[PDB]
Amino acid sequence: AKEGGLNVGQRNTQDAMSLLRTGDAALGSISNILLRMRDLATQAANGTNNATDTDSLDKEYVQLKDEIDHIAGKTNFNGNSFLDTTATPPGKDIEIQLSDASGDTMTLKAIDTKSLTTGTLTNLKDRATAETEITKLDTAIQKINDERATFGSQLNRLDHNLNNVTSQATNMAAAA
Repeated sequence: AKEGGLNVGQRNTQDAMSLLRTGDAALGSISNILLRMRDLATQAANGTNNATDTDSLDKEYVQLKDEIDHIAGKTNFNGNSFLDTTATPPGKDIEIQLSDASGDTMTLKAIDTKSLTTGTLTNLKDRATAETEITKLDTAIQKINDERATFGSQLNRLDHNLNNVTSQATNMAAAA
């Protein structure tokens, strides 16, 4: 159901929780790919690879970059590609009205996953480039960890709202 355009009620909250689980799992896949990319970059920066091995590491690394972009574009809730605000059509925020909470609204914010990950990365075409990729990969791993933390926290918050669960944090926030 809606109330002045805004989405309300238990089933709507469940839908949003489903979007959050989808987003977290997709960002989890992206994080695991970034870890594999970090391993490849570390190997390639090492100094010790010939022409063929340099090429094979670079090929796999670039394939993994493309896989991140694929996941970023394909992930959706009901056709909304919320991990890619640069898509056509762009991912958009999802608004969720909380129940018995004085009209509080949660926004699942759509993000630019590519900008946080592949937009900052290049390739392993040479040893020197591979070395500088490592730092960039560590940065991207941390950014993705924050984005997943956001979705995880929002999921907990919706779970408490939908399931009428009160915790220490609820009791603390009651006065405000």
